[PDB]
Amino acid sequence: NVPLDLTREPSDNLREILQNVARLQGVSNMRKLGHLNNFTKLLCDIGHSEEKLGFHYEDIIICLRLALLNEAKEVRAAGLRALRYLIQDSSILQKVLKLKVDYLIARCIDIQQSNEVERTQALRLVRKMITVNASLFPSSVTNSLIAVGNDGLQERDRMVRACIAIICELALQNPEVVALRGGLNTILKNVIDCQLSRINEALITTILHLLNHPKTRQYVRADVELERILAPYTDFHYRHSPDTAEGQLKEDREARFLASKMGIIATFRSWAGIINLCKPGNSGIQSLIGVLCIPNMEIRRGLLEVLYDIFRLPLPVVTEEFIEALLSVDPGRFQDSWRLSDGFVAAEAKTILPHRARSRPDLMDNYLALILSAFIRNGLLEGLVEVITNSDDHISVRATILLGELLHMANTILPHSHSHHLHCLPTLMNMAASFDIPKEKRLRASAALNCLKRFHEMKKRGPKPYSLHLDHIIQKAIATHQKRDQILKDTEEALLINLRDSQVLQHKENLEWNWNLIGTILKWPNVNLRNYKDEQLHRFVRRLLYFYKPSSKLYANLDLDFAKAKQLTVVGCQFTEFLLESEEDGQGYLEDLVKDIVQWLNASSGMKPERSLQNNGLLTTLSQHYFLFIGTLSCHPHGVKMLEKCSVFQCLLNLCSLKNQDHLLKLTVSSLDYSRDGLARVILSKILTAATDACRLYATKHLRVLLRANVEFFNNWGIELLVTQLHDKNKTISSEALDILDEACEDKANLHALIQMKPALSHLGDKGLLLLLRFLSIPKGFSYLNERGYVAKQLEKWHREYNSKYVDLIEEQLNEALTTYRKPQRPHVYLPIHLYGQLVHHKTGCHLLEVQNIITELCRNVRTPDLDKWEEIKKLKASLWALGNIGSSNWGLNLLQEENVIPDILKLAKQCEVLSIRGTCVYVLGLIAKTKQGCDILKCHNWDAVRHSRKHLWPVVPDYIGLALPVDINDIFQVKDIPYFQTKSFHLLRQQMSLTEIMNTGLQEHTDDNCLYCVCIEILGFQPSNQLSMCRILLRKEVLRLVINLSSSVSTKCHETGLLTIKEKYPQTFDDICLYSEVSHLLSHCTFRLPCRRFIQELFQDVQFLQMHEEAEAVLA
Amino acid sequence: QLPQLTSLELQYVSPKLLMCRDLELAVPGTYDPNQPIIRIQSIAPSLQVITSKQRPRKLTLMGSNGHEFVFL
Amino acid sequence: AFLDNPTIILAHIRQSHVTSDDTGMCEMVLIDHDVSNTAQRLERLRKERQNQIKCKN
Ligand SMILES: Nc1ncnc2c1ncn2[C@@H]1O[C@H](COP(=O)(O)OP(=O)(O)OP(O)(O)=S)[C@@H](O)[C@H]1O
Ligand SMILES: [Zn+2]
Repeated sequence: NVPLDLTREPSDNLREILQNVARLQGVSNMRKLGHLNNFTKLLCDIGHSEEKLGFHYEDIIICLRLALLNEAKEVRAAGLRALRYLIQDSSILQKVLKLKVDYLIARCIDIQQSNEVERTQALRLVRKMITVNASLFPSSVTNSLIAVGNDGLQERDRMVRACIAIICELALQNPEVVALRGGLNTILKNVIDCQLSRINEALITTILHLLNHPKTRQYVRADVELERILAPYTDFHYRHSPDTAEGQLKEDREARFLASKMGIIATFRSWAGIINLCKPGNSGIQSLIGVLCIPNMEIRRGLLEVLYDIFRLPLPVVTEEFIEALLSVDPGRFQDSWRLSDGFVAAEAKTILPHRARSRPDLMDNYLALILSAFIRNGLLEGLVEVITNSDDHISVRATILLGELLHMANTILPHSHSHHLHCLPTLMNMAASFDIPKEKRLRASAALNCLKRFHEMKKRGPKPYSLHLDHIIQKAIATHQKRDQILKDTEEALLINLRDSQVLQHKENLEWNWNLIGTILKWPNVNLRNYKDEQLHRFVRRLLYFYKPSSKLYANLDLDFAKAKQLTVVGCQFTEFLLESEEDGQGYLEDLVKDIVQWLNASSGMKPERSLQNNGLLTTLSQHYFLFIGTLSCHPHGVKMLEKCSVFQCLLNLCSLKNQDHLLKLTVSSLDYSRDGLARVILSKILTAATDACRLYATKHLRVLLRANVEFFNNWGIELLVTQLHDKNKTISSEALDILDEACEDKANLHALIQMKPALSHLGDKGLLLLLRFLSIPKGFSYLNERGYVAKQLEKWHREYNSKYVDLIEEQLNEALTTYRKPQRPHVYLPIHLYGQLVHHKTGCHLLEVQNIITELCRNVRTPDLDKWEEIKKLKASLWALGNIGSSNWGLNLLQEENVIPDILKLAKQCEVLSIRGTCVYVLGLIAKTKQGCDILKCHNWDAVRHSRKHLWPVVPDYIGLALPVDINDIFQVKDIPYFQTKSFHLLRQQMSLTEIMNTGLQEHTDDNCLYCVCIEILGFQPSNQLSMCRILLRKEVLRLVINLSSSVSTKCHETGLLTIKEKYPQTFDDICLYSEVSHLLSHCTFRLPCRRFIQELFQDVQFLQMHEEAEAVLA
Repeated sequence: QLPQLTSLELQYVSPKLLMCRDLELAVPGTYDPNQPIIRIQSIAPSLQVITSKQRPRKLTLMGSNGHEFVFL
Repeated sequence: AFLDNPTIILAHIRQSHVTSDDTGMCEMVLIDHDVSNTAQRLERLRKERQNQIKCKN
């Protein structure tokens, strides 16, 4: 409007707020809002202080709360924004809160008067109010936010989620003011109509956080609040909203099912949900299993999706036959990431080949074992058997596959006492063998047991290579592993019969030949064109050569997804190795074939000026398989000689440098053989050092295919290539190579190879430091790092800082795994490397750790917990993880049993109050049981563990994987009960008297405080309120009893029409501010619905309030 | 959710009624001291609710002589 | 999982409500810098009451 900014601040701000008051006449709203902008700029550049502003805070509050009452939305938004910049400490907020400005803020929230910019500043102001001091938040804005978020979805309000977010932010710092007005019920009923997964889990996390700490656990009821979310499943006819559109009744039901499913699978990822849902009483998990045993084919088919998504198992296809849904849960099934464009061989080898770690704890197995034991304890297997027998076929197939997956998980991640009597299945075998029941139940039980045996055979088969490159890689690795440590003749007759029936020599028409017979002639042992010199065999191999050459354009033109596409490629590979099987007679065909191959590849790569572009022919036809021939030419020692007789390796070396085609480098890097030293490793090193960044990343990622497949002598060159890749310019390639090295150092022969070529892993992030800490696990390398002053430098660093950062690391990994947090299918949550775990291994750093006396303060911290704040809980988590990593070997239990701290952790795992550390203790006791002595110690305290490693799939019942579980799972589910925080005249006259006949103060709870006007007459010297025009006192109590009766929501129409007739007959009874303050105080203490609350707040809209304005202008000037 | 109620399963409503399978009680409404008594053998595990303002159920017991006794 | 300390829970709430809201409002409301139908009813009842009261009861 007219800013100067160079004057006396007292004169300026006095004319500023005087023009804000404006005497309710002769001042426009535009100059007032520009003045409010000038005021907030002046408060921005000059700091708020009562001496340099020239006025007390109170007058600024009185002349800023008048800006909320003007009819223009812009001046109201400007007043709210200027009030937000004033609240900076607790005293200003207390002075703002003493006179009832919160009534005006709660008024400006709930009007929805086409203002989405004016309601944003109010929410920002109350977020600032929660931020400054949340223990002084008023009940007015709390009731306003609860009324908006409780009945906002039906009224199409667009501020619903923005209000529920503020309610959830308020419930973390001041839970009593939210639980008193019923905000937790609003949160809990708002997770059942929210299809968005992240918002649903963010809403359920606050409810599960109040149930964690006892001081907040006193604000939640026992079995009626949290168990509401499994009410769409337990109640067959569930009606969430009382008044909804009857046209949408099925889509609403599916929305309730989806939101309740997301809430159920989001409470089972938190420890406060696992413990509170599996309590030993009449819990909420037994009501979930009990409704599964009831033949209702709508709830029963929907609970199986929840059971499939809890245990992280893949869903089968919806069919009626077991053999079709068994094929869809095959772990080696084709996926869209395995295509050549996205993830050709490396992403497939990640899935089908197993991880190199056989003794890492893998905390996902700990969590799944705890969940499976808690579900089996409440009788899930009997319910699954009852669903298998007495149901439809569509549900019986899905329940049979679920029972097969659970029975396979039982003999893998559960301890022996938990899982030695599960595979008998008494309730199903006694039904399959009883000839007294009707025969249908017996036969379907026998069919179910046959399908379970078939699923067990499918599980013990394993994943198979879908592709033909990875198949050749695994076959070559198995062949060299067999070859490192150590049939019929059919001379001329049967060979001639087989080549006669093969139909190759009869007619030259392709796709009509008998390719099984061709494969049998080419793969028979002693026919190799070197001992059987017959002209018919030469004709046969010449016809096959002319078919397989790309220049003839016969094999290179058939497209992908062909009927017989893999068979022709397999026959081609065994044919081009059969040609090499005669090394002195098989040159004239093999040289011609490889010359035609390199001619085609030079023509298609871009080494010619004709087109230099044939990516549309390689990517969709079988002509991309000509690398595989080079692959099966590259394994044999006589193969590399023949391959170098032609210009093949130099051709790939020139292919490495180009920039336009990235698929050809993917094809040649996954086909060649790197078993022996030669020119094949030079091409791999050239792709790894100087190529396109995407091809460089894929070549760095293709070392898992050479690591997990157990290619021999990997520690010689693969470690060298990884160390060379660590110095790359790109960051993702270096981080990926760091991850490959962190996986590869799980073998001692690879860690010894890495230590012998000392790298620089300190200039990278925390992953490089965690990889370098693995050097301490063996004496050769610990003794190397100890001389340069590194272990003593890391000891105090991990003592002061990195003990409480390791817990952040493992919690971040678990949250990224199974809570969908994403800090800015089942994964493998492998345990990070702890220095205390590496020092103990070799008995020298064990003594180096013992002389520092770090275990004593750790046991003192575990024995003396505070359990009140949130920093000491973090310190206790750090100490528990440190003790669990110390007790991971035999040299750690020796110095850990001298203080006797294992019973302390065992008692903390079942008698603690906070449940997050009660789960942390379970993980730590699992990590303790990685040795035989640890499991023997835990057995005396009635805690079983798994005694097998991850080496064999089926180990004979008599280093380990870290997993320990109590013998009775209900021991850690005991919670000591906390009582709820609640257990600790004219109304009779108006029934028989009408309003007109009684026509021929009324404020009940009105005092000096809690009034909009009467608070100021004492502190700031406001003049007392005037005498208004017994004629008005009765209308006051009449409108008060009407707005009281409007709270029950029984018959709202009569009361609103009565209020409308009162406003029509007497438009001046809604002008006294001492009545508006009373009805605002009544709104601040009752449960009004949102349209009723909006109507009540809008009744007092077109009011003047002249007297407070003029006396504020009088008290100012 | 009251017009939606049209059938009742005994596993969901009252699980002690369908697990009887034999009783010493007589079938209600039929007992005379000059005749051999009919004992309650079984109870059907599904009831059908009649669409009315009071919703009367349709219980059907099964006596020891192989005859069904339908009640309301 | 471990979502128990109030800082991670607050960060999860803010990023979940900001990123996954179709309607705008939240990314304006959750900025981390600070870290008339009754009028229609009354006018209708006014015009109805004007014509209504014309007889003796
Ligand atoms: N689709 C085909 N498949 C195999 N051979 C083909 C095909 N089309 C044409 N031919 C010809 O057949 C030749 C190979 O046949 P040979 O090994 O010479 O046996 P052959 O019976 O002596 O053949 P000809 O035609 O009688 S001399 C190929 O090099 C082409 O000349
Ligand atoms: Zn007053």
